[PDB]
Amino acid sequence: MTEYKLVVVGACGVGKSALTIQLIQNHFVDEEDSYRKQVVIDGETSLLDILDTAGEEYSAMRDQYMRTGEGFLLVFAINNTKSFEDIHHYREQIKRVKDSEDVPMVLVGNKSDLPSRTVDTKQAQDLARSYGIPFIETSAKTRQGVDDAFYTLVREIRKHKE
Ligand SMILES: Nc1nc2c(ncn2[C@@H]2O[C@H](COP(=O)(O)OP(=O)(O)O)[C@@H](O)[C@H]2O)c(=O)[nH]1
Repeated sequence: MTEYKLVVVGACGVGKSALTIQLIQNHFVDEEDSYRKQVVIDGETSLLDILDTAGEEYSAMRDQYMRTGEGFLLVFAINNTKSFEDIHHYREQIKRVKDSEDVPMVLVGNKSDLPSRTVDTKQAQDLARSYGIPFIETSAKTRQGVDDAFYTLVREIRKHKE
């Protein structure tokens, strides 16, 4: 059974936990930072071991997951300009800890269901293009893009491993 260690990074409140809950537990409440579940992606049974982190008290565990993380979701919220601005910092942090320019990553613009938008889709597409990674628009509330975000990351890890 293939195992993938995934890390979901981004500013506080962008919906990292909400995205992961929706993926793993299939629900959303508008009111756990680690998850572990087996799913089937493209017919391959895959154990996902996931950490959600903004960069929290358990720094040692964070450093471990950053070092061993095989793929990263870089999450911002479409109604949070600062969270979009923070993405570069998170990506640079990952590249440094992993000592590599070729780390599987997906850019995720969450809260796509909300009518308040301050980050344009073109801005995000442009940034992802510069990084050479996929961009996926998501909503943890409506499930838009959720499986696609995580499964695309798993596919980016596979591309990296072979
Ligand atoms: N409308 C909407 N609210 C969301 C979405 N994702 C998260 N939230 C809400 O945003 C707030 C912060 O989410 P949370 O998962 O705790 O963010 P985290 O700090 O990145 O883990 C919560 O009130 C969530 O219900 C989304 O896609 N749409």
